[PDB]
Amino acid sequence: FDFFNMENFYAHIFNIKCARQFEAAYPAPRGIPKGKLVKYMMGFPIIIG
Amino acid sequence: TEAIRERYQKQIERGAAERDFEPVTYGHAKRAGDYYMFKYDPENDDLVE
Amino acid sequence: SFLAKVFKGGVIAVYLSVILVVGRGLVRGIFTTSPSTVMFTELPNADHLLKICLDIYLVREAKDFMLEQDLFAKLIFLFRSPATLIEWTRMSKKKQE
Repeated sequence: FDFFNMENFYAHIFNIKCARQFEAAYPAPRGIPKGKLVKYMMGFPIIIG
Repeated sequence: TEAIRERYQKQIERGAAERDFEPVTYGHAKRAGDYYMFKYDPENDDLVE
Repeated sequence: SFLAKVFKGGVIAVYLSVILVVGRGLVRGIFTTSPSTVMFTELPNADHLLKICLDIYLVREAKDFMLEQDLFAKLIFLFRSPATLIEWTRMSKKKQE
């Protein structure tokens, strides 16, 4: 059971760190609102699905 | 109500020393919580004389 | 008689029963986030816990089970007291250093 707990902790830490790196790998102006394209390139799909 | 809201944000956030903030990548400054902006009682504000 | 029709009401029940579980559970979890799982899911810099997670395996490879057991309590305590977790996962400083 301690083995399983340790593996779960490792998976969680790995996912968090890697998500931080992927978010940091793409700079993004801190302020300008979301572009019209981006929005229709993300929101639209969801609604249809 | 928006004007009085902004100044307090400045007050304590600056009485502090911080540790370098807000690089230009949205979604990072949302995780800048700390103990220095909760050093005031929520009702201990004498707006009226 | 193409499959005739089993009580359409019952069909609708199941037809909704499925629509329910999926959204009321899976979709909810995927879109949204529990008020409890905020202290863990978002961390400014998760590079110090990964060091311990790799180091325990590294010790495990080279025997030395004493260090292997003494470094699991150190990890289990970080998920107990949120103050130490917040202190340890704070973002690093060499940039302005």
